[PDB]
Amino acid sequence: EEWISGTYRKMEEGPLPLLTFATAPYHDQKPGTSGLRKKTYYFEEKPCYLENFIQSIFFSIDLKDRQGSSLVVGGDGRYFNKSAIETIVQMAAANGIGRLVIGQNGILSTPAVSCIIRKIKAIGGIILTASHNPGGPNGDFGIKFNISNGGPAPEAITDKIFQISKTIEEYAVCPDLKVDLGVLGKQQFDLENKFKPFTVEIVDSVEAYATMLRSIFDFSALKELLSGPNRLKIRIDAMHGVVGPYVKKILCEELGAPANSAVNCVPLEDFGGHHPDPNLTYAADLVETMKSGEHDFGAAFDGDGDRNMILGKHGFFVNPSDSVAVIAANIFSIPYFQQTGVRGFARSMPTSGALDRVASATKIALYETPTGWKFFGNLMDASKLSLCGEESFGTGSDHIREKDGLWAVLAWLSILATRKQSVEDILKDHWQKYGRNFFTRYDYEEVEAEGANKMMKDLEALMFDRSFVGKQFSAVYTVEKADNFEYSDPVDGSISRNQGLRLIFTDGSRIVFRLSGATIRLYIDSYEKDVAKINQDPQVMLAPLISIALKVSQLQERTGRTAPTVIT
Ligand SMILES: [Mg+2]
Repeated sequence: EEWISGTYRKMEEGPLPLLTFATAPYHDQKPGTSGLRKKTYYFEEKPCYLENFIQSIFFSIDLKDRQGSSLVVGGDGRYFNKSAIETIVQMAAANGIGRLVIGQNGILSTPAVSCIIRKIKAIGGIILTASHNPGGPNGDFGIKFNISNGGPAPEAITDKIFQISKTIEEYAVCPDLKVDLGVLGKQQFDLENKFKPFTVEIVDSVEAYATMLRSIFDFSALKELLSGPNRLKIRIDAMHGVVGPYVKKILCEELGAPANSAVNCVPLEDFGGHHPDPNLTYAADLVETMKSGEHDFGAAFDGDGDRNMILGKHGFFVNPSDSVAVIAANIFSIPYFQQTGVRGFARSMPTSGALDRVASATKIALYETPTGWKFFGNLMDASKLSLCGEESFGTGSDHIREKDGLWAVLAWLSILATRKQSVEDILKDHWQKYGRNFFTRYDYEEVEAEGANKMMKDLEALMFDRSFVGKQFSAVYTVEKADNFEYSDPVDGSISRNQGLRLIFTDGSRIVFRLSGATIRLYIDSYEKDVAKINQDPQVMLAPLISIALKVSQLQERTGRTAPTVIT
């Protein structure tokens, strides 16, 4: 009681052997921009799948950077996360790793992982999350690998991991290692044929991240905002995800918002049986409570805590493409940007051009990148990007090399405290100053692939016809440009094409198609400036361009979908 018995037993067992076991390679462990996600039974039931991938990650690191180095390990709290973390501890011990900094019970949000990596000078980190995907025995499981800068491994590293995993023959593991992920503090293990002991530091999940955020924002003004008598009634929905504890400690305990403010803030291994995705579909409960009109501010997070959804009173949903534009138009309400200044704005291409309005009003440069973190991090490490956001509920700054949902919530709270206006009023002022960029996005999830790819090809060849550019459509829009978006990275000279079908109208409106069973994504972004037509239902003002997109793409006849699975 407590560490005593474990220490005496550790001494009685003596040094723990390190053994090499044979394995057969899999041919589908190809990690993308968001790590490697399969079904949970892939990692739980398939023999040596997890061991093969983890050993491939270790083999992807040079031996000179592996020996005494520190590696952050943490997840969002999914089913099977704990046992896989234990396997990571054993294999990491056998692969000669200096120390593993793990959050208590394996709980560390992706922004927290980036923060700790950049703080303790770690070689990297392994994040056990599938982000917004569902979790559980019949759900999805994912493994991300971040490097020493705090961000996800670039394509060369994730590659090398994949090519190694296709040919892996054996792995090293310390099977008799038993670590208690539940108790904070340091735990060392004597390894056989090794003189130096292996170290596992179980750290508080929230402490470091909360300290960083305490340096980013003015926690005093947030105290006066969330904890006072005249307090801003907030309703934060963590969707049973990783951010719950952070909401409890940061927003509720430290900043003083009472416990009523948080909901679904206890991480569950199945996320309560729902998709931890913050949008108008999977987070409809939050919008339905926001319909009551008692709360002035609402927000939702995803599985690993890099997404955020922002709602105002009576469910005044603000789209991410707009939200980043409001954060940029009021960027000096945050002390961090006061200290650093604004080096640049950036958005994913399918994001609405609302950010370009504040980027052109001020003269801070704006970079339009494809979907994915590689380009945002590329511009961040060159001191060219200060605030970024993507339509996929992505908002973040250069404080870390991952996007951060709770950071965006604290930024919005800072803007509300500074301006002393409601969310809706602030966005009305924004829409009148810059002109509203009506934005919508339709998600047709898991349609069969061949028909979707054939639609994108036939449609693509329809754009490529010179008789298309110029031709008009009635409600009246005129086609100006039509291409498949490509991007030349200004940092490393990288190229990336087939990033989405872009249709630019002389009106400034854009219709974008993208393909992710396969999921079809429809992005629609029109601009409007005259004051008599900026306060309407966006579905109605956008219905023309939606009809043009569905009719030109012939999507329903080729997919049988009647309505999109998700609306934004
Ligand atoms: Mg996520």
